[PDB]
Amino acid sequence: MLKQVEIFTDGSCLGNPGPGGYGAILRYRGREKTFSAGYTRTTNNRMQLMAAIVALEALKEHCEVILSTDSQYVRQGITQWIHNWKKRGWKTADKKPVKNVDLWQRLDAALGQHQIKWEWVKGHAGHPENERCDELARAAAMNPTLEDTGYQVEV
Repeated sequence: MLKQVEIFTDGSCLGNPGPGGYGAILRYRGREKTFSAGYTRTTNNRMQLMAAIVALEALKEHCEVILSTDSQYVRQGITQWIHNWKKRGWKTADKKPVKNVDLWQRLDAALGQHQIKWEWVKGHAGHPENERCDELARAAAMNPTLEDTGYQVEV
């Protein structure tokens, strides 16, 4: 029984936009939960936020989490942008809504409930679970069944 909740995530997309999917591994309580779903029209960035959202949202109490991902988009969001965006009412310098604001807000709310330690791995030097996430993400992208409702070529 691990003392820290462990989460691994990855997202894939075949176009911009294109069919895509995500893979997330969660080690909580005594289980290993695997989440994966494919969406008909989406982006790689949206899938990599979705992966994180789905796993965090599975936790029903406040926890100590270690989240591992090679996603540069999540990393940049987390370490360079989120703080600025909150201060600015989730707007860009030109006063428009941030792209993927729907997912960033959704993720932020899930993050707000836990104590998080981020582990930014390099693509070629992940753990076995990061590789399995990639495989899941790719597999779901080829068999899309959901609609990515917050997607817009727009804002």
